[PDB]
Amino acid sequence: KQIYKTPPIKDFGGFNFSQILPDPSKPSKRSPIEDLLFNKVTLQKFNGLTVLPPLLTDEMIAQYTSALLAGTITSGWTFGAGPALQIPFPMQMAYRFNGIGVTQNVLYENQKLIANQFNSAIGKIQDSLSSTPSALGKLQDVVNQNAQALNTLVKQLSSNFGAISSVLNDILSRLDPPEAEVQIDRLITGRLQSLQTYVTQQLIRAAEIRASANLAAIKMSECVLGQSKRVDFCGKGYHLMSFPQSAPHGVVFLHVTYVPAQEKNFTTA
Amino acid sequence: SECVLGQSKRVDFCGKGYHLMSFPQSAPHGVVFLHVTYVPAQEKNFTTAPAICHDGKAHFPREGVFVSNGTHWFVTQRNFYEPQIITTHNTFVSGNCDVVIGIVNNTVYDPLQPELDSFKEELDKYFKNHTSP
Amino acid sequence: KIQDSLSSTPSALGKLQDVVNQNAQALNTLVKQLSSNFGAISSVLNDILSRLDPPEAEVQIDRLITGRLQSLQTYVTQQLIRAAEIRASANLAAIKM
Amino acid sequence: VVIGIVNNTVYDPLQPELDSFKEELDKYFKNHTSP
Amino acid sequence: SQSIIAYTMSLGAENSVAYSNNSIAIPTNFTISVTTEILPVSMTKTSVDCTMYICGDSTECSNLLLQYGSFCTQLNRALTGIAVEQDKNTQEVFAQV
Ligand SMILES: *[C@@H]1O[C@H](CO)[C@@H](O[C@@H]2O[C@H](CO)[C@@H](O[C@H]3O[C@H](CO)[C@@H](O)[C@H](O)[C@@H]3O)[C@H](O)[C@H]2NC(C)=O)[C@H](O)[C@H]1NC(C)=O
Ligand SMILES: *[C@@H]1O[C@H](CO)[C@@H](O[C@@H]2O[C@H](CO)[C@@H](O[C@H]3O[C@H](CO)[C@@H](O)[C@H](O)[C@@H]3O)[C@H](O)[C@H]2NC(C)=O)[C@H](O)[C@H]1NC(C)=O
Ligand SMILES: *[C@@H]1O[C@H](CO)[C@@H](O[C@@H]2O[C@H](CO)[C@@H](O[C@H]3O[C@H](CO)[C@@H](O)[C@H](O)[C@@H]3O)[C@H](O)[C@H]2NC(C)=O)[C@H](O)[C@H]1NC(C)=O
Ligand SMILES: *[C@@H]1O[C@H](CO)[C@@H](O[C@@H]2O[C@H](CO)[C@@H](O[C@H]3O[C@H](CO)[C@@H](O)[C@H](O)[C@@H]3O)[C@H](O)[C@H]2NC(C)=O)[C@H](O)[C@H]1NC(C)=O
Ligand SMILES: *[C@@H]1O[C@H](CO[C@@H]2O[C@@H](C)[C@@H](O)[C@@H](O)[C@@H]2O)[C@@H](O[C@@H]2O[C@H](CO)[C@@H](O)[C@H](O)[C@H]2NC(C)=O)[C@H](O)[C@H]1NC(C)=O
Ligand SMILES: *[C@@H]1O[C@H](CO[C@@H]2O[C@@H](C)[C@@H](O)[C@@H](O)[C@@H]2O)[C@@H](O[C@@H]2O[C@H](CO)[C@@H](O)[C@H](O)[C@H]2NC(C)=O)[C@H](O)[C@H]1NC(C)=O
Ligand SMILES: *[C@@H]1O[C@H](CO)[C@@H](O)[C@H](O)[C@H]1NC(C)=O
Ligand SMILES: *[C@@H]1O[C@H](CO)[C@@H](O)[C@H](O)[C@H]1NC(C)=O
Ligand SMILES: *[C@@H]1O[C@H](CO)[C@@H](O)[C@H](O)[C@H]1NC(C)=O
Ligand SMILES: *[C@@H]1O[C@H](CO)[C@@H](O)[C@H](O)[C@H]1NC(C)=O
Repeated sequence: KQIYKTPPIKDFGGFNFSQILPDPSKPSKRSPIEDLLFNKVTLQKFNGLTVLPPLLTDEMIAQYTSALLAGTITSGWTFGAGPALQIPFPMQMAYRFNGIGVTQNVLYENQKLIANQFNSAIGKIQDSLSSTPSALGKLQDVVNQNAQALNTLVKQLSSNFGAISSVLNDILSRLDPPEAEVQIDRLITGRLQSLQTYVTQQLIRAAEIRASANLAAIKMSECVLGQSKRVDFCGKGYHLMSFPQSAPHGVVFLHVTYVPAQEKNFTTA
Repeated sequence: SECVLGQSKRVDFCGKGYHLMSFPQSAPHGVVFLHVTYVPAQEKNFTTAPAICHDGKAHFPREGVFVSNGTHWFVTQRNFYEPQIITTHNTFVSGNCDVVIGIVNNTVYDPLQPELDSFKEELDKYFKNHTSP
Repeated sequence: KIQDSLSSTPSALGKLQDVVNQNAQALNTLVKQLSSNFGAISSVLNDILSRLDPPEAEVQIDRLITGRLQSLQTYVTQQLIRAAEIRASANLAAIKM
Repeated sequence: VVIGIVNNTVYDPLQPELDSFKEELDKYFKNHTSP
Repeated sequence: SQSIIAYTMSLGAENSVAYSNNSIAIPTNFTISVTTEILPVSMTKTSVDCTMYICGDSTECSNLLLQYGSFCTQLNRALTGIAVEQDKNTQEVFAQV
């Protein structure tokens, strides 16, 4: 309910966030990865089929996501639970390591290496998103389903449904007021059945879109605003933190996870 | 199940903030919960340091964070102000002081140190007394 | 004890038995629906084709076409709803795993 | 009662702190016997 | 003095924060607050007699209805399933002890 604003200084102890924090040069406060997201996604009226505009505009959604990101990177998890309290980033990350059960001296002994690995990982996902297009199928599919349903609904007006002509003006112009009634009933029944089918499918689709938005809400609350102990919930492996990013008709998370790498055999008691 | 029969660590699940407990209540065709939550209220700015180097070694807090008002250094809980004297039980030693970026100079006290100093003074007094007879 | 208990009563696995039985019952009713007249003079298309001249034969077929199309739509809608609950249980199972 | 316990010594951080004090006390006693 | 106005909605009260690399804020006092939450658990049971509704107390309309197969049986089964599900919901939510 408060829009925290990022500090002008970018001294985070070596960590680099330029690729997730919005860039003022663009007319909209849209980050670079966000721009890749909207570029990948490729987002009737005459028959009464109208489309309405959303209440929350894309700029306001960007304002929300930027406020969330700034609050996280400045204050840890406190801003979701109470009054926001500032804390150094090099201490917040040590708090996360204490959370995952690794003692805090590791950060103070490996800060530069961890920062370099973090930045390299961000660069890797930058490249992966700029390269592959099969990632955004989970959104392109919903767009395609909606377009296909509307297209078939339009196309349905061309069928006879048992009448002598598919055009309401032709039949009304060729037949008098008496026998036209027989042909006009079949058209009404057929088109009414088509509308019923379309509405029912829309009801089911909307229910699933809502179930996904509720899962997304729980993930946001439990991953971004704090640290989650659940296994394989906020990304595979040992969780540290997360970053939300907007996208057309959706949201994209960048889970940051800790994974052990190099083991050795020992003798125990 | 997750709120009434126990305590849930999930953020913003059993009420907004730091959860403590809950109460169910009946209603027509439904249920109503009375979430009871803890929220911090009044904050103050302080000066901090990631580690403390006293005998050429880096000390780190076992529990709490290093805090100072400008003249003396203490450890405090995360969510409530409660200063305490820097002692051995509060800190654990690991590594050297060079790798810690932003380490801050200060002394570190040992609670065993004055207990041993009291016995040393008693022993010195006893030694001095032993020369009297 | 668990092995003995599972080997004793059959009321435990009703959760999976119902998943089988609902599908079997629905498809069985779908088959049964082919025997109704739906307002026609016969339930067998071959007979309506063999009898009558080409024009009227098709008219009776339409009554049959409308009825059977309605039956198919009903079956498909019920399947869509059932699939959603099976997937909701599958998501719960994945989270528990 | 524990299965597979393995023999080894267990060390004390207080033990050398008292051992150094005991050695200092012994040296002080030796010094005190000198005059 | 009252009129309909139009304005760009405010996202919220703007609040800048003072980040620094060596300062922390630690709370010294707290409040205990209690907040309510409301969830529906069930809805009213309802059963509709198919033949009564469609052909109230008329033998001719009953006979004409008999041509349409098992639609009435399907509707009765569906509504009975909903009715049982409601009691299942109340049992699950409340009977935990
Ligand atoms: C944080 O990461 C940023 C993303 O990599 C990085 O910005 C990048 O900086 C380099 C070097 O300044 C730019 O590379 C270009 O730099 C100059 C610009 O005139 C050219 O002469 C070079 O030949 C090269 O083309 C990247 O373009 C730039 N990338 C982006 C997205 O801005 C920051 O420098 C990093 N900051 C810190 C403090 O680590
Ligand atoms: C920062 O916190 C320090 C510890 O809380 C505090 O030092 C303490 O200051 C008080 C005085 O306010 C001292 O109390 C003693 O003061 C006089 C000194 O002669 C005595 O006569 C009194 O009876 C009383 O014992 C504490 O002894 C002292 N403690 C320590 C460890 O130094 C600082 O004053 C605080 N500074 C700021 C700027 O807040
Ligand atoms: C906190 O106490 C530390 C312990 O003394 C102190 O470290 C000391 O720092 C000085 C200043 O550099 C060193 O003095 C040496 O400096 C250079 C080495 O780069 C030499 O050329 C000089 O001749 C001189 O020998 C001390 O050696 C060093 N002491 C130890 C034990 O390492 C910190 O500086 C203190 N904290 C602050 C903020 O000053
Ligand atoms: C680690 O140290 C243990 C402590 O000494 C030691 O236990 C000792 O084991 C020997 C071997 O059995 C015992 O010796 C006695 O064994 C039987 C008793 O069952 C008698 O018939 C023998 O004549 C002999 O007296 C010691 O008594 C026993 N020590 C104690 C204090 O009970 C372990 O064996 C050591 N670990 C390993 C791997 O050897
Ligand atoms: C850890 O050791 C296993 C094998 O156990 C070893 O057994 C002895 C030889 C001795 O060295 C013990 O201390 C060891 O614990 C390794 O598993 C083997 O790996 C090799 C390939 O590296 C493979 O050919 C073998 O088939 C593996 N063993 C089996 C039983 O399949 C394992 O690689 C060691 N871990 C590391 C990190 O080196
Ligand atoms: C905690 O500090 C912030 C800002 O830091 C302060 O900066 C100097 C003025 C100096 O006093 C430092 O020791 C402080 O830490 C305070 O936020 C400011 O609040 C005042 C009014 O309360 C407001 O006019 C300023 O604009 C605020 N600063 C910014 C950057 O917006 C904050 O109030 C301090 N907390 C407490 C409890 O006093
Ligand atoms: C904090 O940043 C200032 C510059 O803004 C720098 O001079 C100082 O060394 C930094 N301190 C730490 C502990 O990083
Ligand atoms: C010194 O030792 C004697 C015993 O030898 C004892 O009686 C006396 O109280 C001691 N004096 C002091 C000051 O401890
Ligand atoms: C481990 O197994 C070996 C045999 O494979 C046995 O000799 C030994 O006692 C066992 N040790 C433990 C601690 O179980
Ligand atoms: C022994 O005691 C005397 C006290 O007269 C002191 O001057 C001297 O330094 C002591 N020697 C040692 C080695 O402690």
